Amino acid sequence: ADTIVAVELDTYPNTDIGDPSYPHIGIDIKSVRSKKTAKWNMQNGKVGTAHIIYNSVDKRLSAVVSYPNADSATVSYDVDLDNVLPEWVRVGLSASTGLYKETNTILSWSFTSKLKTNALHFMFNQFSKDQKDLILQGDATTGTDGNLELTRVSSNGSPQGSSVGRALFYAPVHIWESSAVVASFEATFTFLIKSPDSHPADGIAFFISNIDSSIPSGSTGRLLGLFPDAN
Amino acid sequence: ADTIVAVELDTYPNTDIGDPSYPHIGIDIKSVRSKKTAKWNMQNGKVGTAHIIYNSVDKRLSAVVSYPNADSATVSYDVDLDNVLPEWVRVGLSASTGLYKETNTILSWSFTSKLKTNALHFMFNQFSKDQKDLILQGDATTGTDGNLELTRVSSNGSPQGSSVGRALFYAPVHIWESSAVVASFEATFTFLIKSPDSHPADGIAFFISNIDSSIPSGSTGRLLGLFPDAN
Amino acid sequence: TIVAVELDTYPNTDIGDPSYPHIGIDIKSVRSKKTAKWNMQNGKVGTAHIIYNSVDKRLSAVVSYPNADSATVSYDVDLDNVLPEWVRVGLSASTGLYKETNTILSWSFTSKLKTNALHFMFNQFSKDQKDLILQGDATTGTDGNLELTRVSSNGSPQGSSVGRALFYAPVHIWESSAVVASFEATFTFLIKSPDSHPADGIAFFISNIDSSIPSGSTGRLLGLFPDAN
Amino acid sequence: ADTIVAVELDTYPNTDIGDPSYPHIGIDIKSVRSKKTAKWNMQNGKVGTAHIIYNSVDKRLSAVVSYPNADSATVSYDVDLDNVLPEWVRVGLSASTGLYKETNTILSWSFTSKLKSETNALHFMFNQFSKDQKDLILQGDATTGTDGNLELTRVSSNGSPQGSSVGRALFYAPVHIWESSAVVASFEATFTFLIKSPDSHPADGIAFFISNIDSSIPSGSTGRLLGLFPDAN
Ligand SMILES: OC[C@H]1O[C@H](O)[C@@H](O)[C@@H](O)[C@@H]1O
Ligand SMILES: [Ca+2]
Ligand SMILES: [Ca+2]
Ligand SMILES: [Ca+2]
Ligand SMILES: [Ca+2]
Ligand SMILES: [Mn+2]
Ligand SMILES: [Mn+2]
Ligand SMILES: [Mn+2]
Repeated sequence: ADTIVAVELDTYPNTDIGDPSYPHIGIDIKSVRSKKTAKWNMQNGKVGTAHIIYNSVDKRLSAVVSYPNADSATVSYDVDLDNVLPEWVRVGLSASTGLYKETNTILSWSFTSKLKTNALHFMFNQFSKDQKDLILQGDATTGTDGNLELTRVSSNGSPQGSSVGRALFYAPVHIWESSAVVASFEATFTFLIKSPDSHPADGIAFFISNIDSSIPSGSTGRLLGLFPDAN
Repeated sequence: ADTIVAVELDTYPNTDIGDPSYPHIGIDIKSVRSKKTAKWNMQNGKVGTAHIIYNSVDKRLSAVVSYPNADSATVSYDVDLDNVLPEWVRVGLSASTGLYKETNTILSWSFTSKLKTNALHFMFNQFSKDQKDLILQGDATTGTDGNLELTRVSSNGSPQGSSVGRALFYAPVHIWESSAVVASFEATFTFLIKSPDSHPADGIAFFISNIDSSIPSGSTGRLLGLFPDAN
Repeated sequence: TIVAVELDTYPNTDIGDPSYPHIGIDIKSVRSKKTAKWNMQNGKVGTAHIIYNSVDKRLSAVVSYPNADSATVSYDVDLDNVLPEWVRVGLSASTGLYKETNTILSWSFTSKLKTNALHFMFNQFSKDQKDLILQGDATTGTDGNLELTRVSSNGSPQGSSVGRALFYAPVHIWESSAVVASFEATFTFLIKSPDSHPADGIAFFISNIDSSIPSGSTGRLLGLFPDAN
Repeated sequence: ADTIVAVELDTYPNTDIGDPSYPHIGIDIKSVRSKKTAKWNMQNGKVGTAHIIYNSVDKRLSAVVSYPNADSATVSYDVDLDNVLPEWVRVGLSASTGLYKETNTILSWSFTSKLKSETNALHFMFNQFSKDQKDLILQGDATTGTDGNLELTRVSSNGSPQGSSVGRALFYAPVHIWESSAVVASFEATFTFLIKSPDSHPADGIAFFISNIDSSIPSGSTGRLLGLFPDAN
């Protein structure tokens, strides 16, 4: 029953539910089946950066994911978020593992949202063990090497399967308003995805939800902690 | 029992509880009896600005209150907030009326905090009828002309006695941390205090509190919605 | 070499303006690559907001007044192919046979590349504003405002004026190795006339770091263009 | 002569001109002889961060310098900049070497200044310095681009630092640092740096400075004078 808009960094192609047949970034409007995707050369054990932008003038959600010294992956999609989301939302990071797995480690996260001005800005370049400005859901924890581990990792530092977790910014965010002339947001995060396997799964997403969003039961694996099913 | 740090814009001298005998600005560290005050030439019905700053290097809380084309009032007090406040806090605006009254209208409020870097910034230049990133307490309301009315005003614009209200930012703020090299915050608000009669009361404060802080029982009047008694 | 967003108050149909006040995106020519109709409000304070990023490669602008519907215009353009890597940014305005005040009450700009950034904000302009280059008739400090074109002691705008203000620091507007490049500008303006016939308009622009007012660019050319091609 | 206000990270103790006998950070108001200093445990080859703050309410120039996992050094001095500097300035980083030497490598530099009277502001941030960085004025031996860093003083192709070098980098736009009619004025600066040396007592240091707009390196200002002062008065 939640409403979700997300940008997904999908490490595991589930072609049975529409993923293209490679690792990819996508834009998800109310479904795990991305409205748009682009090919992504995920680099195991390397630190990448994701950058998500939107404004109400162009009505265009874009994302760029990059690693140092590599060509970046970019995806864009036309959508007026006033038609999808409620006026007030929470914003968050989600990740999952399944039969296959990976660390879903978040090293930094920033966000800015403006409504013309009213503004909200936060930045985490370090997460503490007791991060009262985050709502941690599922298996997500903070504080180990000052990072946000969205899914379960053991002490020896090895990722566990079938895990799901999220972190939402505590304050509601006014993401759109009819009376506003311009609304915009941007989000940045740095992430470290490492697998012992060879086959990493399942991904990390930046998402925007109704304020009371919770992890749907069963949303491990291909469902990214975002959706109750694959419709 | 709440922990409070506040900067008060005190319109009504209660000489019997240690107010000086003129309107004043004050720094309150866990007591309504200001640790330092300065004379404040309040201007009934004009828009004022208050600016509050602190950093962990100087460990000095200062405040400056001004009106266009008038001399500003400044107060400062040396205090190590590390030994006063909890590590995580909420920030807020509070006001009250008693036997005597006034409007306690907030036209704008911004805050920035930094911990080295993690950061939180917000800015309100307009308040809406349903401002979900604020916790309104007591008599506080939003949406009347796009402003925050901290105390009761009638439909005819006139302020009411025996009122108390507060507005806190929804997200906790990490105000200090021992591992941190430098911590700083600042806050700015613009306010409009009108009274029909001579003699307005009781005042406006910017405050910092334990996360779960609430209006103390009985704290209309002299206690500014901050303190349970006049100790 | 000019990219600009014009707030065109005077229809010059002679050279391809539409028959109504318009906003437009100008890429190297006063003949806008895209326009939109604009219900300019004579003597009210307006706001212009301009945005571009290198992911979308879309230059967009919105102009509005309180309690009025806004005007918006966009144009796809890759600034990598139109501007040098380093530029200056500014505001320009003109009058000719008709006239208007071209008063700037505020101006802010942010640019970002990858992370390198520049931000500035003027809400008040001073008599001797050393981080601006004033060109032509532009002056600062009267009531704390920037007057891009001539105004008399009592406030009457003068015909045949041109003036501009550029931020003193060069701006790094694109770099081929950047992941994301972006800018935004916002200004608030007061364009007033003693009749209808107000002219000629205000523009936010991006040029070469040595750009000066081209010769004979009063009027229709908004202080931006050497000819009407 | 130029008017200079500076926060110095002084690696070399020139006790004959008033340095304490240890590496130190200090506040310099028109003289290389600091108004105030604190001991600084400089760490050869580690990346350090410096943070400089000032506001016109408290009128106290403070600085904190630090390294990961070490205690930071801090220094503060009460001084009203309105009395010392002209109203418009440029801001800069300077460094020098002498008989002894060190890399004076700047990896990042950010600055913000604000004035009220509803505010004017200027912010810049460099996390990368490019070969041809037109919003910087480079003076003396200073160069940009090598590994995207700003090298204030001369380093050989094999990365070894040279003695007797001086260089500076100033932001191109003038800064409105104070104004008569301002309710509050403030600035902060942050930079990260790498000082590596072969020698046992590295020299001479790095400084964040604020100067007249037309400031240039004074004659004879290598070594202990940090590219900032014509002499040791
Ligand atoms: O983990 C990879 C893959 O494994 C299984 O098939 C499920 O858990 C999917 O939901 C997931 O995509
Ligand atoms: Ca998948
Ligand atoms: Ca009182
Ligand atoms: Ca025209
Ligand atoms: Ca020395
Ligand atoms: Mn997918
Ligand atoms: Mn009092
Ligand atoms: Mn010294």
